[PDB]
Amino acid sequence: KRSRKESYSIYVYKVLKQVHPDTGISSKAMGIMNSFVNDIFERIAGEASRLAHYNKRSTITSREIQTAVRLLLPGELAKHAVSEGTKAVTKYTSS
Amino acid sequence: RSRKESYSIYVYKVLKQVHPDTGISSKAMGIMNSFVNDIFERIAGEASRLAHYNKRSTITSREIQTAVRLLLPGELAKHAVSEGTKAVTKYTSSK
Amino acid sequence: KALQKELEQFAKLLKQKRITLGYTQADVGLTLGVLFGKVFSQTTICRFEALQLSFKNMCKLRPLLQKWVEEADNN
Amino acid sequence: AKAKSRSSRAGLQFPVGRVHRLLRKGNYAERVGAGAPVYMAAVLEYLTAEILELAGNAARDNKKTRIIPRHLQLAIRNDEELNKLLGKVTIAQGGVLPNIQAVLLPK
Amino acid sequence: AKAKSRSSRAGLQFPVGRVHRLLRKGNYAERVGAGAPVYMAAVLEYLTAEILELAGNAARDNKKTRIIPRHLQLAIRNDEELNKLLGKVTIAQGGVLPNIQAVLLPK
Amino acid sequence: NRVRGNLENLFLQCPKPTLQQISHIAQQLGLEKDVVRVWFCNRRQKGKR
Amino acid sequence: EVQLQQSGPELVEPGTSVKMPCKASGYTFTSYTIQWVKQTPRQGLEWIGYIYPYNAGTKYNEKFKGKATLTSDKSSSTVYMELSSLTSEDSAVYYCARKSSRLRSTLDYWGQGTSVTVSDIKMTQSPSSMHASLGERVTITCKASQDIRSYLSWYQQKPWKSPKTLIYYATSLADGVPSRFSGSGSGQDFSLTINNLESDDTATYYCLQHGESPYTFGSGTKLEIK
Amino acid sequence: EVQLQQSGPELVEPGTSVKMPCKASGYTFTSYTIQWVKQTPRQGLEWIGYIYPYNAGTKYNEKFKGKATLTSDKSSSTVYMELSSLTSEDSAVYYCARKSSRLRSTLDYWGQGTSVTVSDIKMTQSPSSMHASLGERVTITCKASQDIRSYLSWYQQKPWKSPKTLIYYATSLADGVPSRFSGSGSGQDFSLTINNLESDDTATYYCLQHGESPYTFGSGTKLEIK
Amino acid sequence: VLRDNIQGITKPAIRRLARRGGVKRISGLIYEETRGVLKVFLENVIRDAVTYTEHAKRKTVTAMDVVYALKRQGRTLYGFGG
Amino acid sequence: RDNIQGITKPAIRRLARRGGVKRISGLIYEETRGVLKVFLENVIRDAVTYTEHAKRKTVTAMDVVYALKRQGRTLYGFG
Amino acid sequence: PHRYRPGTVALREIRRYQKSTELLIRKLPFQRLVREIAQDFKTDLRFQSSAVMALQEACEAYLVGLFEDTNLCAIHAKRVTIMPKDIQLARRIRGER
Amino acid sequence: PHRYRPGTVALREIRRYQKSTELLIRKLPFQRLVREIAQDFKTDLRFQSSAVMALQEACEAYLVGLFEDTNLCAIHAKRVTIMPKDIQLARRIRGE
DNA sequence: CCTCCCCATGTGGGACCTGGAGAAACAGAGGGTGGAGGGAGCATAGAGAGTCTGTTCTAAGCTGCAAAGCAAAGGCCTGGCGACCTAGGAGACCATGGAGTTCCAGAAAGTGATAGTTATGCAGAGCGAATGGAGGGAATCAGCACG
DNA sequence: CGTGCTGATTCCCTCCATTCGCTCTGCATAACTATCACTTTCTGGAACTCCATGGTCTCCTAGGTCGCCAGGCCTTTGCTTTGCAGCTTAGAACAGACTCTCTATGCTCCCTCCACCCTCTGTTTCTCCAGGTCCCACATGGGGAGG
Repeated sequence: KRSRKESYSIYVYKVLKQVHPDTGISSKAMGIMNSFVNDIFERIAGEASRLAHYNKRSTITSREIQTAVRLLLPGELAKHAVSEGTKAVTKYTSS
Repeated sequence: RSRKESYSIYVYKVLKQVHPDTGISSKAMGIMNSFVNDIFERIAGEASRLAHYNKRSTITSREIQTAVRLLLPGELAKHAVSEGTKAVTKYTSSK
Repeated sequence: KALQKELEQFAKLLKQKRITLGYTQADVGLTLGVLFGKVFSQTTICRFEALQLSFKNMCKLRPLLQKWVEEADNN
Repeated sequence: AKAKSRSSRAGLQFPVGRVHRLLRKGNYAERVGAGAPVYMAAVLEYLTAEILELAGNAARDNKKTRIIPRHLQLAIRNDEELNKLLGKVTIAQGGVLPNIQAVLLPK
Repeated sequence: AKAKSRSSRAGLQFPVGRVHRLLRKGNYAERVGAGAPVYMAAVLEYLTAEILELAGNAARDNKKTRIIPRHLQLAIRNDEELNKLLGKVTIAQGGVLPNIQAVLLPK
Repeated sequence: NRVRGNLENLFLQCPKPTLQQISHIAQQLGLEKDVVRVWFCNRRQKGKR
Repeated sequence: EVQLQQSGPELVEPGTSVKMPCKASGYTFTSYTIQWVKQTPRQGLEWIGYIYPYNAGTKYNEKFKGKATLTSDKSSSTVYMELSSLTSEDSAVYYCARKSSRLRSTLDYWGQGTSVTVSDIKMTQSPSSMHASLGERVTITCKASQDIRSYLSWYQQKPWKSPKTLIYYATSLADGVPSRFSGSGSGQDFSLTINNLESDDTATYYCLQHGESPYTFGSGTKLEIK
Repeated sequence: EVQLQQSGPELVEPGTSVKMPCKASGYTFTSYTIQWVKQTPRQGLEWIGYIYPYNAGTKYNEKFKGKATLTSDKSSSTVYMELSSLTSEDSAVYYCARKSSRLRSTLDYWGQGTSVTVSDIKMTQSPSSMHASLGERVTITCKASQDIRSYLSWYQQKPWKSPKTLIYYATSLADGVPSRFSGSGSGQDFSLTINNLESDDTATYYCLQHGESPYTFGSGTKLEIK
Repeated sequence: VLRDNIQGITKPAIRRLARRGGVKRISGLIYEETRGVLKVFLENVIRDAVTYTEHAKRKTVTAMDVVYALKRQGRTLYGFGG
Repeated sequence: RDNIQGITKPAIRRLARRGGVKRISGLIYEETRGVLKVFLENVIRDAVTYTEHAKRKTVTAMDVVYALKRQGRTLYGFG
Repeated sequence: PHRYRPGTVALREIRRYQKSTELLIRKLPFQRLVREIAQDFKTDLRFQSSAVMALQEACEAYLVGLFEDTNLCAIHAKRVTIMPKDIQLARRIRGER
Repeated sequence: PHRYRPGTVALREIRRYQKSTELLIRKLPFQRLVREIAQDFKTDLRFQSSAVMALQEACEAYLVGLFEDTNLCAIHAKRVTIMPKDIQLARRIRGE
């Protein structure tokens, strides 16, 4: 009757089977991946929250997430992450 | 113009309470305002994380006491905990 | 050293009496202007009780509240 | 009424709905616009894809077909950017990069 | 009933109401438990009083009536706990501690 | 050998005797039901290869 | 902003070794790999190797191991290439190219090309050469041998000039490239589309994969205007 | 946990110099000042000075300036005290006490003290010596000559023992002290109250101010029960 | 009641930790210094973890409290939750 | 635009004298200029990012303070 | 018999322990040390196995990284033997002191 | 004439510049450096005076702290002269 | 030439990893509603960039030389290499008790809305802090003299 | 070859005069306080299940000790080379002032988008057992050596 824990171990495996079809993963490496996704989520979300608070805004938009990615991630990493976020938002607001 | 608030009168009241001959400059008042805002942000962020870890949706004086025990070093934390407990006891005992 | 303690203490008794009778800060300033003909704004009423302004200025206007406090005791 | 979850509408595998819920419940802002979880899920999915592909390559040049945390540490520490992002981060069971200073070698 | 404030109820100088408003609108939690701003204001007032007392003592030993940021830097850096609290903090126009290493002196 | 013949009688007649036949046959041969189940599982595995 | 300085043409007698520098300026030198390719009239562009200055990590082509060695000098921000035992088929234009450590990124910026004169995924490009008018649409096909997950790049090269990056990640535009050029395709089938041409589109176009360990360039399509 | 180890007694010839160790354990040594108090039966307790091991910061009393020298050694966590030119009035017990750099903090933990034998603001305590029953109320006054911002502490000392800290900041109880003791007052008027008596409370009670640069102890009250 | 357990961090263990750190030669006074440094780091992390445990009204120190303590001291640890 | 030579030799000498340095080698100054350039680029890039997020064309002291902060180099006295 | 020169075994130990991933301190003495240290903060505490495990990976990673910084300090002083002054200098520059 | 031996005026300069709090770089070259560095990120952008002042205070504090660590490295290498290798070692241990 | 013991090997069976067949339960997504956060114009004070002039003030360049760093050499001393013993760690198997989780009740309490009232931010005079200039007196340091 | 008493440079301390930053003074205003309704949220209480001590056995491998010796640290000493101290010239910064003009902030309209809520659905998470496969020890065969 104990409650259920939730993680990213299902989606991380899907991304792994996209980028490497014949490659498994251990449970410890999945724990590292879950901790990584959680850490980057808290970093970007806190950064974007600070960006919205500095500008006296009450909402987090994709512009705040883009600026937080630009501030947090180093150069080419931030460039490709901005590319991916822009492409996903463009694809989402078309259906 | 636009009425920006600070801690200058509060820090000046504290200064005239602990040193009733000693003035302060504008630059030192800016340092004191930055110090109060920085420590406020640190304690409030630690208390927010403490409330989020234990599945709590409120920040009470227990979260603030634990945060003060976390950020501040030893005797500093002990005297700050004594001051906070004394103030909360005086506030509860007097409406 | 010696001056501040007297003023800081006196601010406590007058506010305690002020709260009991149910007046306001504006009302006290209204009475002071009626009595001595030297009106005082509500801002100066609070600045006295929280000690905002000069210890010299505490000395100057202190007896007026001293007169008001004793007179408010009678009426 | 139907199908089409927000991840599939954005062409993603990371959950847009769960990221929106975590942004709402994470006490970051009063409101959350509905482009922020899409951007956020895309950035997380890109970072996961980059680290997982580099770790898969590190496992492939190890005659192995399973990623252990050693492969993740080898992927992260061999990159300038990645190391910079995760520079203050300890990976459990990852070890260190194999390097010896040149003055320690005998000659 | 004359509207007395919460700082005078707690016997403080720092504002309980403004700290409550900043805690409410600062996106920290869903609720604020109304004894938390009293504790916060007391801790901020204690830290301000300690720093200001040490800075006033430094200004008195420097034979100055007014406190400049040099006195705040000399107060902070000469205390181990205060320097531990503000290790990654730069004070503007504060200078550094007078410290010459012992080898550099003559003889 | 006699028990071996009694067990090997059911190669092509009952590929999966299951628990109902296993418990019935085990009492006849004076052996545990787990032994009979393991033997039939090994026989199925050998037939698979 | 980003420059990849190189040396002049080196006339070299067979038997000795030759050095080529790739003095780099305008960016953080340690964060980007420097890759070396060579170009001949006989077989076109082919990738020789690369050197990562963050850990000085080399990776060479299988046919260039031993023939070419790569070193880096972090203080002078330079990358040095040694070619030893120059045979007769070594007169070539040698290019160094910046490329980020990210897998999506490609050889975005190139060096001028040192002319040295001596005294696997197969790339299939269907059009070897084509002619076009001043306003029509051109399509160039780059069907590959194995599967590459969108890790294809399109380059434009003027005669006696360094190649210019047009398309990275098989669809994305490079920096400064106008929207006339459009990459498309994925998996094994890729294509480059020129929408309306100018007088500056008379050039040779190449497609390069970097999904596998040996990077292979295209056969090259010559585009001549009017 | 926290202890301050001190050496044995010294029988010193006059005109020489004597070293005093204050080996410390149980706490972070650099974060707390070490104070030195001299105790004679004729002048009572006298504060000499303190050393801060964080910056090796010294501060001495004016009557002990030059006569006393404080040093610190962070490797062995030891505090050394030097007395030179021993006058015949040096036969006294020397205690070293821990005190944090916080202004509210006091001399909380004391050493055992070394007995050396040669071969401002004034605290007024109104009862010199008083008699109390097993369940009476004890009130001790510590009227100050000047103003202090509640920076007064109350100490209890048994015969031939180190003083024990009862009250710090004039109202707050020390660690381990029961709630029978209660400090009160501020400014220039202070008081210590013993609620109900035990046989343990036969001791001498002192009050120390540390609101100004020379720290001054009180005269002390002798309290004996039945 | 345990006492004197910093000596259980033996000299070969410190030598192995130096070999993983790339150290060729090790002086004899390195081991006591390493024991002191490891002790100080352990009391800092354990003190923060025990504070996180006592806030949760628990008598059991969990791995998540250790992870929050490490994150608090700027030494974020992956692979043990969070 | 050059202007890294405006951080002159006696300015670096004064900054080293404040740091307690008694003797300075001749190759210190170019290394210090490169270090200062790297640090200034890292702070100014984040400050310009904070400025561009606010739709502003002016870098304020608040943007510099936020940029500094994000690098763990909190500066007091500018708001 | 046959003997190896000093520094030859010490280099193969560097090459061996830098390619391995597991813990270098024994589990039970570290667990006893953790319980001894934690008993000074709260009595009758009870850790999980994963808490002690996480503490061990954190402490070993910190000690290994400090040993690389110590080795750099030793090589800067034209030495190959690390000394306590190198540990003190590395902790001083890192901000740990 | 009169001439101080080397290291005397250096120690006097150490005492003088550790006693004071004023900035050690001239304001105009630092302003020009800040503007040219910001030119690579923005083509035409303005600067508050306080922004350049905060940048100068932060840069001078960073350089003074790095010179402190550099002097510690030089003393650990049994020298009194700081070299670029000391700066590189200090920035390597700091993580820069 | 006969006989007994040992090694290679086939194979039956127990244990480990995986995948399917469910399994179900939290929650994501659509659609209607409304209200408020923030775009988009529209004006405008103000401040930052630009230029100009003037006056010092510091930096750049060069010279002399001392003292710091560096490299070669020898002593020694200590840390690594190797071997023998042995004891404590590691792994597993239990027993348990006390700890952390869960559900129910509801009393406390935190939020929202409205009124008001007050104390706080902002603009502006009076003034005492201190900063620089002139002067004096002492701390410190570094080159010829007498012994 | 060892201090030693003039001489020079710098640093500290005193006495005027702003003067410019501070303290103080007055007014509007918005925000903080009171009071009432109402919806959470924690605080005991009881059940429970589960997991972390805590001890036992073995064995066997890593730790402690001892010998020994080679090379690495330490010290010395001479040599060079390289910053530091000081002086002179000029060019660059700092300060004060005025333009402008372009920017940032404020006010309004209003509108679109995002929060709230219900419903239904596809998605996510947690085990559980049948099946396949791997290792492992046991029974059997055949070869080599002894009598």
